[PDB]
Amino acid sequence: VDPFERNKILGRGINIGNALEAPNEGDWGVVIKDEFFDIIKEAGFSHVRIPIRWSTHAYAFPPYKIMDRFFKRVDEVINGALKRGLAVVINIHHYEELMNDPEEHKERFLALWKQIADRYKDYPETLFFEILNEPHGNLTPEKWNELLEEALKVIRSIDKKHTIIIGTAEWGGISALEKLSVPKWEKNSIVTIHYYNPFEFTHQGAEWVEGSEKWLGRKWGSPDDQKHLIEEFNFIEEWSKKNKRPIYIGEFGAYRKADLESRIKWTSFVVREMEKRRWSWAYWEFCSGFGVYDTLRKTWNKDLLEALI
Ligand code: NI
Ligand code: NI
Ligand code: NI
Ligand code: NI
Ligand code: NI
Repeated sequence: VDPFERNKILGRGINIGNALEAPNEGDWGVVIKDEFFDIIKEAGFSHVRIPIRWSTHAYAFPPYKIMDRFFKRVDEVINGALKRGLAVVINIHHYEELMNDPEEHKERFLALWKQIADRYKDYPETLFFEILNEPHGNLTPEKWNELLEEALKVIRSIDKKHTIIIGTAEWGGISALEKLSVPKWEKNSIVTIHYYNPFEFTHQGAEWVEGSEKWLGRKWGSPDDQKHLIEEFNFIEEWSKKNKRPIYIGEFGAYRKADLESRIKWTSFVVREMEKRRWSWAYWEFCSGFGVYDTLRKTWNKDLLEALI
């Protein structure tokens, strides 16, 4: 299998967030309606990324069994998307104890991946396995290198067909990319990066971010703006060429509080620069605080959808 061809198949996408990665689906404002897949496919997207919180739906002690009821729900989400001809990225996302206590939670994490790989091993090749969303905290770059290799071994003992998606430590951005090590023996993986630069721009006024109001009225689109973003993407590209790993920008987006123009400029510029590099990508996110589709009103944000598609 050619991971670069798989990365093309992945192509352009959107996160369905604040859904299955909450403690329970619906706790953070989104429930994944089957209808979403028609809406997303009709808009021109190639895939969906489904953040999933397995840790709150599995037993705490060995054999760490994932609940039947939750597996059936995930089946339903995956198959709903596949049915529209969309590719699907599933992950483990918000395993909070793992980030803080990797030494204890490694065993449970790997048992989760054994179960997941086993259940979906015969699913279409348009399903992608993303090991872990944004490794951070006590799960350092070195420890992530250790964990991801063990995850690869566990998954590969079960499934050698599906493409695996591997993120970076220190919250999944470009800072820890140079530290990232993918075993040479693994030949069907895509590296994922989450891009929100400039952070002060994209997160201006972000309520969950400390002192973010200091950045309100921040604009983007200037020409140093463009030089810098191009430079940061050149770094990613270079690493990609040197290591021969395809790239997936699994998350990117600018908060609402950002002005709609600069928002448009930033979004359309990021998109065009990613597509120059043949990178797959997923906008964060479908319908929440960074949402481009209002689910109550059933309307797309036309300006932003145009920037994306
Ligand atoms: Ni349950
Ligand atoms: Ni060391
Ligand atoms: Ni963020
Ligand atoms: Ni500042
Ligand atoms: Ni307009």
